[PDB]
Amino acid sequence: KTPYELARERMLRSGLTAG
Amino acid sequence: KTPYELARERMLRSGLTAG
Amino acid sequence: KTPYELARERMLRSGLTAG
Amino acid sequence: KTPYELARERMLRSGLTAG
Amino acid sequence: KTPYELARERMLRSGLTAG
Amino acid sequence: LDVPSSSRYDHRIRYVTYNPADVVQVDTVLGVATHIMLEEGEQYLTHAFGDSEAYAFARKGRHIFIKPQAELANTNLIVVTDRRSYKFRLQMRNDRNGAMYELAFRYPDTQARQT
Amino acid sequence: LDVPSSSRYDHRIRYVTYNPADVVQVDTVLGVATHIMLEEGEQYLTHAFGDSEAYAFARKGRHIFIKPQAELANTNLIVVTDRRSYKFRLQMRNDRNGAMYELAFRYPDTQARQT
Amino acid sequence: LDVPSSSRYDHRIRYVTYNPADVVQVDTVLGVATHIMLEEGEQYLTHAFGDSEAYAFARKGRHIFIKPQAELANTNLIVVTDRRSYKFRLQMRNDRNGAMYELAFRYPDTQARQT
Amino acid sequence: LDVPSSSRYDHRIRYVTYNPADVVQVDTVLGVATHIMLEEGEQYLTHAFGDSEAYAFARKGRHIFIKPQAELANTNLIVVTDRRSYKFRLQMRNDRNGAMYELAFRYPDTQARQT
Repeated sequence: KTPYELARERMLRSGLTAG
Repeated sequence: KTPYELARERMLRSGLTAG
Repeated sequence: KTPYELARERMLRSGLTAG
Repeated sequence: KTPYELARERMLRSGLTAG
Repeated sequence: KTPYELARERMLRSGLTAG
Repeated sequence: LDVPSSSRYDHRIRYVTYNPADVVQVDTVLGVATHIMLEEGEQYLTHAFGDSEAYAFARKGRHIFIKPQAELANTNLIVVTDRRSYKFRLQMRNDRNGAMYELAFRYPDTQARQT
Repeated sequence: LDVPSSSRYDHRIRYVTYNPADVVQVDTVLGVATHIMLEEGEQYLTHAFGDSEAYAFARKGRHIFIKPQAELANTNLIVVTDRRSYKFRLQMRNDRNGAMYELAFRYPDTQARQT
Repeated sequence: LDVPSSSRYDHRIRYVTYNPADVVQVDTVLGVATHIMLEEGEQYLTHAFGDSEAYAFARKGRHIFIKPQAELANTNLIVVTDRRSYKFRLQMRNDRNGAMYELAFRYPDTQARQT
Repeated sequence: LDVPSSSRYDHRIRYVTYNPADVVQVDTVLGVATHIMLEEGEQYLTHAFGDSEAYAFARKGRHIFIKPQAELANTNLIVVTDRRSYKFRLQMRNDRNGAMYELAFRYPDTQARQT
């Protein structure tokens, strides 16, 4: 799990607005 | 489970509008 | 977990205003 | 725990007014 | 845990006003 | 396929002329949100994705934001309003270059109706 | 890409002229909060990040604070208001130098409307 | 960077002239609380730290106290009010010397408005 | 640093002249309570320790008692009121000699205002 892969997964998961 | 197969299953499962 | 790494994680976690 | 050490800890712990 | 280290941690933890 | 035309200042702001018999090619890269903005006073009825799970849709009035939330997110979006129906061809870009930050429509039908 | 112009006193206070067909390059370093301040009386409608989880957004009226909360936080922010829509290109800086503490806009469109 | 100027009696009481295009260098040592005191009748809206967890913020009207609560607490504080916005550069000092017990502002803009 | 001047009867009762641009050196020994007494009719707003856990604070109107509750209790106290703000430098003494039982202020600013 390289930092780039973790960033890519975070980009996939996150919504448009938090909360 | 190649990424293309996962995409194909996701295309099958998903509805027209989410929520 | 060097102190610099701990500081970096704390910077990531903390919000803009506490409480 | 010599009596002087116990006294020193008691001085540290106690508040300004009891109750 | 030398007394100086304990004092340093206490300085970090404590708030501005107690209670 | 309408391929939107970029601005002269930034290539991330693109303009397309609405044509009811044509679809719009939207190039969505990973991790950006595209601002799709409808006509003033246009009332949004319904939309429909090819994948509800590939893309994220948020709307506030006439402001529509989309964002790819899955790998290989090649679908279409058909957002229908009171006046017209918009058909987009959302095709995810693999190298995260050439993003589109805002899509803006030029309606010649309303200008013709004014003419 | 609008790259904001620094002040003459401190390089942490930057000024940019609002242009509706261009985006603003915001260099966010780790552990600082950037003050983005909109026009007076401008009503905020909605915003949209590339990553809701990479950046922290706080707003109080027309005062907008953002802060990177994750590694490699390269996204975009599109905060839309009653009058205009702002498009930022938040690009995290890796060496924690050259921060931006405040971004301030110069609107030539309202000055032209006054003219 | 405004570096505040010490008093002639004690070096722990420092004075700085407010400048809207510059930030203030605050040297916070471990285990002291710094008194930052705003203008009379100035209404505090919001603030934003680089780290909410590195520093402790307490406010009572126009009196603002901060105190480092973590190691390597290098952030910024942007406290915004009705009249102006203050930008501080809180940089923790490692040897616990040269503390700042009170920061007091001299506003030349209000004096100019009176002039 | 204002170092308070002892009485002629007992060295445990000390007097200091209030100066807004200077701090007061308070030598707190273990196990004694120091009586700090503010001006008549002065309304206490807020205070702030360097360590809330090193010292114990009790107030009843204008009477303020402090007492060290931990080892190596070197902090500062900034008690702010309606009229002025007092800044003390509480430095714990290691040999439990030369205590201060009461600190009393002489205000020359109010006498000057009367003059």
